Amino acid sequence: VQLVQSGAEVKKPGSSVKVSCKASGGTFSSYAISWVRQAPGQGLEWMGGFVPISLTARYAQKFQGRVTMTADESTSTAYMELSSLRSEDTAVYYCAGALPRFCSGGRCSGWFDPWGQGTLVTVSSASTKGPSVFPLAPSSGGTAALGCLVKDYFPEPVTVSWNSGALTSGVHTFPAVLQSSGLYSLSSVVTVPSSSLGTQTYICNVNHKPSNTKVDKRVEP
Amino acid sequence: DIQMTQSPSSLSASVGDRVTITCRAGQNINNYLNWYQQKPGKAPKVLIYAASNLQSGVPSRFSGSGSGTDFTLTISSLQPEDFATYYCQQSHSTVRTFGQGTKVEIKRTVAAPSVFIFPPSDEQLKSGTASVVCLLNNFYPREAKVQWKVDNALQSGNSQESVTEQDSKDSTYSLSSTLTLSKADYEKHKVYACEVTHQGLSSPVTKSFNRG
Repeated sequence: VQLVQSGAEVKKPGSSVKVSCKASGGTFSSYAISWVRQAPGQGLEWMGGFVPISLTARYAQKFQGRVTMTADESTSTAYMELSSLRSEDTAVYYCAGALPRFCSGGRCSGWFDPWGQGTLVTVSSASTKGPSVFPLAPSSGGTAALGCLVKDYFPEPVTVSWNSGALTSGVHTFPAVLQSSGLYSLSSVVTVPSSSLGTQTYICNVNHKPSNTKVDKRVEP
Repeated sequence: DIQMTQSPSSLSASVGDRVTITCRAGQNINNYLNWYQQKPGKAPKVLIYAASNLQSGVPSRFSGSGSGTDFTLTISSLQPEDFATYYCQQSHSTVRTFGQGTKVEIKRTVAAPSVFIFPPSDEQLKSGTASVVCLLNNFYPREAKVQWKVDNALQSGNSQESVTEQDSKDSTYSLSSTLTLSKADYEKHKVYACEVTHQGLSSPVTKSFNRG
């Protein structure tokens, strides 16, 4: 049983965002999904869940009057809407299944088992900018290093794969750092034997979904 | 809201050594305490639910203990793949509350970095700005100093650094130092060098290149 969440988005301060979470495995009630947020490198905050005897929503005090949770049972997806956005609300928002166990009097004391991959909501007034991808070309032992440089983008979520997922060993994609221009920049490197330069073509795959920008920039000597 | 005070905020130990994490609750939460592990980048996975019961699939070294308010997550011999952040959470009250979280690091033997330098690509140069990258691959411990020298002129305030999370299998770090100059500043000097200092190196190594 799996839960798949919507994509990363950018909302301007004062607007509202609606995240989706779909149960795509065994039989799963969307009314059993709860929501937990994780501000950047800052631990978890519970937002709300559904009380199973009345199927009415209960929200943490921090979000009451700003959060609305809903659940469509045939669609088997659950929604979380967060309004009046401020900068503190920049976070990764997780949906988690709260299947009932250790119940008493219509209330259950179970855990969160299946977690979604989490959607990253960035609030800001800055415009979405696409990345420019540049090659880091090679030139001890017999090992050599190559890489791609993903530069000058916003917001943060950027994914990098090598050889369209083929290359998995020895790859290091570094955390993106915020430049003085307010745009992000990161590097993705991987080490390879020197033998395979020319006799193997290395291509990195950068995806910056907020700007709808996929790029494959071939790295060679 | 039930205060959940977790300790310590961070810890580090050798592979094989025993670690414990603490979670004390405001008032009696009976047995309804759960432990989650979040490896860097992924969502938290349930690890131990209802204080003591281990969720199958998780190794035997992990273990839960407690009742009432004082709870302890013990892992018996910590492995490299246990680098993660661990959270306690109570399921007694309707308003679920979490612990502060505990980052777990692994201490290992020293390992010298492999160092690579990368000049700016011809296409980036065509757009006014030029960045030079130095790479420190698979080194432990984290502490390392990289210095940039343009024509032996030691730079400052024009570089930034990224460092990866601890590797889940070899427990090393990797570091990227990106030196950004204006294209004009780049074409006025010829020699570019990256000097890295570390505990695994008898004396500093510098990787360098000339522009041609």
